[PDB]
Amino acid sequence: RCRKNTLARRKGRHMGIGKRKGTANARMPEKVTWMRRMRILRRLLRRYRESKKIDRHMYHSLYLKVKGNVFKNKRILMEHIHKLKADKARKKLLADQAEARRSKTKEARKRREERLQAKK
Amino acid sequence: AKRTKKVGIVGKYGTRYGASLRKMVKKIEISQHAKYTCSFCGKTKMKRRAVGIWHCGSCMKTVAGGAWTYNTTSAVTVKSAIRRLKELKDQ
Amino acid sequence: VQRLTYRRRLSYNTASNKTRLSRTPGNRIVYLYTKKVGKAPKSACGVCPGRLRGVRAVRPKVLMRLSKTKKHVSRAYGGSMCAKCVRDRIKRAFLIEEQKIVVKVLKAQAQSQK
Amino acid sequence: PRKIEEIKDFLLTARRKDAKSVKIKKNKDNVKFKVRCSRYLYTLVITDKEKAEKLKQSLPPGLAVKELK
Amino acid sequence: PGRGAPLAKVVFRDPYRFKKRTELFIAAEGIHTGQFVYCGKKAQLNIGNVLPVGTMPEGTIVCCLEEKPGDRGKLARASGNYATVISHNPETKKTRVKLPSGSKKVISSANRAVVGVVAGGGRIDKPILKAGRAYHKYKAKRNCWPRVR
RNA sequence: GAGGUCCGUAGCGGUCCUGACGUGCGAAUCGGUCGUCCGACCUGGGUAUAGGGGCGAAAGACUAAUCGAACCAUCUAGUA
RNA sequence: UUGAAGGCCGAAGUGGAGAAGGGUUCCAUGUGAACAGCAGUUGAACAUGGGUCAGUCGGUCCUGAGAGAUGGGCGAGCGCCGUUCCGAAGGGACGGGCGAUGGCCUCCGUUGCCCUCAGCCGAUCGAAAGGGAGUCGGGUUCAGAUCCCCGAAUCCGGAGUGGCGGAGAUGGGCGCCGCGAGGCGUCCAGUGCGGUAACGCGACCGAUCCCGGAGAAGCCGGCGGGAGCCCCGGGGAGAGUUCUCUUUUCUUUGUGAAGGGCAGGGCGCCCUGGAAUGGGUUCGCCCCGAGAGAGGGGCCCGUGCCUUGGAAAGCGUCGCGGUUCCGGCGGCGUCCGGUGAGCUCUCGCUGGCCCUUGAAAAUCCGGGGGAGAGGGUGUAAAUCUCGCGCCGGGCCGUACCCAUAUCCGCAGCAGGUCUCCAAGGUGAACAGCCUCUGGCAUGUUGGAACAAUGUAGGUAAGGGAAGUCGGCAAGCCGGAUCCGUAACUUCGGGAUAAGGAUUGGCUCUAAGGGCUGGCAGCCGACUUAGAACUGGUGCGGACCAGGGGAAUCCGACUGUUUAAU
Ligand SMILES: [Mg+2]
Ligand SMILES: [Mg+2]
Ligand SMILES: [Mg+2]
Ligand SMILES: [Mg+2]
Ligand SMILES: [Mg+2]
Ligand SMILES: [Mg+2]
Ligand SMILES: [Mg+2]
Ligand SMILES: [Mg+2]
Ligand SMILES: [Mg+2]
Ligand SMILES: [Mg+2]
Ligand SMILES: [Mg+2]
Ligand SMILES: [Mg+2]
Ligand SMILES: [Mg+2]
Ligand SMILES: [Mg+2]
Ligand SMILES: [Mg+2]
Ligand SMILES: [Mg+2]
Ligand SMILES: [Mg+2]
Ligand SMILES: [Mg+2]
Ligand SMILES: [Mg+2]
Ligand SMILES: [Mg+2]
Ligand SMILES: [Mg+2]
Ligand SMILES: [Mg+2]
Ligand SMILES: [Mg+2]
Ligand SMILES: [Mg+2]
Ligand SMILES: [Mg+2]
Ligand SMILES: [Mg+2]
Ligand SMILES: [Mg+2]
Ligand SMILES: [Mg+2]
Ligand SMILES: [Mg+2]
Ligand SMILES: [Mg+2]
Ligand SMILES: [Mg+2]
Ligand SMILES: [Mg+2]
Ligand SMILES: [Mg+2]
Ligand SMILES: [Mg+2]
Ligand SMILES: [Mg+2]
Ligand SMILES: [Zn+2]
Ligand SMILES: [Zn+2]
Repeated sequence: RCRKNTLARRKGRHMGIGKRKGTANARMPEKVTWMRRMRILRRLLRRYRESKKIDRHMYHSLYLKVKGNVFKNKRILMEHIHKLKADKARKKLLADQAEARRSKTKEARKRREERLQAKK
Repeated sequence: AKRTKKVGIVGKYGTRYGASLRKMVKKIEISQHAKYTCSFCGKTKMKRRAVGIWHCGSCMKTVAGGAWTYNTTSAVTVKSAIRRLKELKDQ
Repeated sequence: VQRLTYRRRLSYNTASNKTRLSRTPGNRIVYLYTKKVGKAPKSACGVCPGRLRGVRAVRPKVLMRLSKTKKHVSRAYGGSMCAKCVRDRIKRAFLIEEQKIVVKVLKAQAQSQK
Repeated sequence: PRKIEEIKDFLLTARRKDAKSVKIKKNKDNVKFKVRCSRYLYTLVITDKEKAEKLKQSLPPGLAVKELK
Repeated sequence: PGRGAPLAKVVFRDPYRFKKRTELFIAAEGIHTGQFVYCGKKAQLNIGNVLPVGTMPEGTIVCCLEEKPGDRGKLARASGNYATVISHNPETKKTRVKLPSGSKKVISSANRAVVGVVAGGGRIDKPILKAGRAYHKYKAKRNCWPRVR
């Protein structure tokens, strides 16, 4: 009888407003929930940092954000990581293109100056 | 977030002992529970062990000082006056 | 479940009356009376908070049965003072003696000058 | 109790003067020789049957041997 | 327990046999561990040293004053208290001292005294907020606290 | 995650019913209802304080069912 | 009394075991005069006999708060004060010298005398909960077991000849002989080695003296690891149900102490190297040029696992015997996994609180020093905290009760009396209510009826404090979730203010994670939110569980008080 009722309760029955005596904190403590979420998010960030999906500086920044409670789940945090990676990659690509063009101009000027000096 | 308007550390006394007593104990409480910088290592690891005894967590150095402050103005003025007295005595 | 009793005539939860549970080869659970947890020696320097290393941490009267190697380490002040403070003591003694030699020779020079 | 992993040192222990008896335990996958000295019981464990029997004959003659089951 | 001032445990070396002697001083404020304190007639004048009151210059601040020579310190040894060396008198070898009660006393000029103020000052400035604090304060001293009118 | 902090178990206590009983279960108990419950907290053992004395967060309270001066023997067959 | 049936205690017990106290009440046999407020074939009654086994459980030892001698002082005096204070307060010792003795007078021992060295804080008492080396498993009685028997250990003390082994410690040079291997002679060294380091190896000399450690410590919070218990998924073995169903329900499914190894924890331990684009990291913190992150090591704990013990034993089952008197004989089996803000115990890290800082001593150990000793190259010597071997461990306590009947209260008295262990469900919960293990017989009697008056419970139409000194007493409210919350205020509170709504069953949906190789596979554990349907509107259905508001007086508050008005 007891484990028939527990199977029902695992499917979700007998757990409504009427059949609850303790507070929400008494039933599931909010400290325990917070500690679980912190361990999950810290572990994900450490796995990403050791697998090189992100670097140390980004890791530290959103580690402090996790401590500051801006992410609610695991998936929300990983999507934020994806967006940050996309933006960082685009900005890096633009910077490299611009600096390649700048280096071309600089070395062409140097080459023109040295052939002018060879003339003189 | 900011949780109290006036009362700080003395928020633990509730509505007891009187507003003036709570106010005049607040500053002493802050002073005795503050962390001070060690003059011997430069770290801020000075804790009051017991009344008059201050300890450094890094140096493991122990200093005799005030009851609620690391040192008192009476102590510092006595130290300066004694230095001047020795200077005059040895000329 | 099987809930059990003490085995001695001391029925109070004092420091000496501490027990642990063990399952016997007769498929029963009993108390065994454990020994009080010993501590490694503290350094004679009086500064380092940590314990010494290489020395067994046992209740003091058990140290009679141990051999010497399990009680000390092979170094000056072995098993009585930590390596860091040993090396600072060596350095301090040497440099102090050097400074004393320097002040003596300066005193001799001043005596010659006067 | 002590476990002896070698054979000739166990033979020395058997020839020791304090050895009162040797008892032979024959269980599946294993053969154990137990010598009762003054302070410890010494067990030699070997997994080969013909090695076990040649050791049994090689045991000293004047020491009481007892196989048990 | 029972005293506001902390105690400084100090080690000297015996000048007559191979031993080290441990002692307890009323810790002057500003002292610290690993410090060298000097004891005797002609130790220089700085915090933590002890020397006869007849040698120190007038105006000196003193703790653990010795009211008779050899008494090993009787006067001004509570947390934050001190005495002042007012004036000297070489003939008859006597010194005037101002005590923490405001009184002035004539003292033999050959008894020791610690330089500095007693540590732990400002202890009475914090209000005991409750009878529990007062109870624990007096439990470590003696059985006198819950006074009845 | 602080507090001589709140509700509330065990413990500690003893409000009201002026309930039960009142030649009682009992020379002070019983029921329901109550107060407090991390502290000036509760408690065993050891130990100190002895009668015009002790001890008392103070009611003349407690000091072996005895307390605005304990108990025992004696003066004592005290005096009326 | 036995069996069956129906109930209760309900793991903060009506269970199993101790301390104080009791003193034979313990166990067996017999009896029914007296006692057990009825009775008794029964008894804690009476009469006969039995019953308490220790090097390793405690006392004995230590000192604490304190008590108490001697010296001294006081005292008419019995005596008192006093505990380091007005004492010539030591009867010990390495060694050296002298004198004698025994033993193969070797070398030592007993000594007798002298030289030399020597702080104790005061004799002594004070804890069966403090300190304090070292024993566990199975079996055994009628009543005793860490005490008896079996088997495994371990501590302390002792040992001329040390009983043996190993260490010390056994090498180098030169010169001869030898083809060489190897050996002979001279000299000389030899109180141990390895690692950069933290440290390691089985030993690895050393006195008076000095230094240090352990013994040796508060309360509270949080987190982590390890167990035991509980829970889940399957294998067995045995029992229950089988009118229909249920690959079903219940019970059971071991390994000690002491060694060895390995996990798993902890490090304020070492080496390389040098960090701002500051980084590492916790539930919280916290850390770093006084050396972080990153690599590589070292140490401590190790109650967990494997192993010696160990399967020989235990347990569960099936079956033969002894018709018996059996530690009888046998078969078989004692398996493989997962989980957890679970509960209890324990180990560890870290933080908070103190005008509170949270014992002493016996005892043991390590270090610094270097007075000394050993042998001259060996058959080596002094010396060994190394491995085995030999002997011993005296004295007292030990039965039982421990509490609605073995104790105190005059008694089998509803009072009082210090602790340990602690299952399932519901539930926030060690609350209340029901059950299992264990226990019990309703509390110093039964039977027949169901008047009054009582004691303890309930319910009442319409009204709703008109009752009464006085809403006394009872009643209303009650849990949780979602809203919402005033005057006043010492700005902390008031506050669960006040006032509303919801709450069952069933079937679903969504969100919240690990391990392996923005994907895939395999695993999971509990929660929260939302929806449809549905019941005679019923749902915190029993249990548990705040009536509220507006003011006045007094005492700030927490706390204490006339044991029995
Ligand atoms: Mg004890
Ligand atoms: Mg070692
Ligand atoms: Mg008092
Ligand atoms: Mg409270
Ligand atoms: Mg309360
Ligand atoms: Mg009353
Ligand atoms: Mg009445
Ligand atoms: Mg009556
Ligand atoms: Mg008197
Ligand atoms: Mg009182
Ligand atoms: Mg009178
Ligand atoms: Mg019981
Ligand atoms: Mg019993
Ligand atoms: Mg009987
Ligand atoms: Mg009768
Ligand atoms: Mg006396
Ligand atoms: Mg004694
Ligand atoms: Mg004892
Ligand atoms: Mg085991
Ligand atoms: Mg590092
Ligand atoms: Mg078997
Ligand atoms: Mg040396
Ligand atoms: Mg017994
Ligand atoms: Mg009845
Ligand atoms: Mg009956
Ligand atoms: Mg009865
Ligand atoms: Mg009505
Ligand atoms: Mg009605
Ligand atoms: Mg009226
Ligand atoms: Mg009327
Ligand atoms: Mg009422
Ligand atoms: Mg109000
Ligand atoms: Mg008024
Ligand atoms: Mg009041
Ligand atoms: Mg009264
Ligand atoms: Zn510092
Ligand atoms: Zn150190």
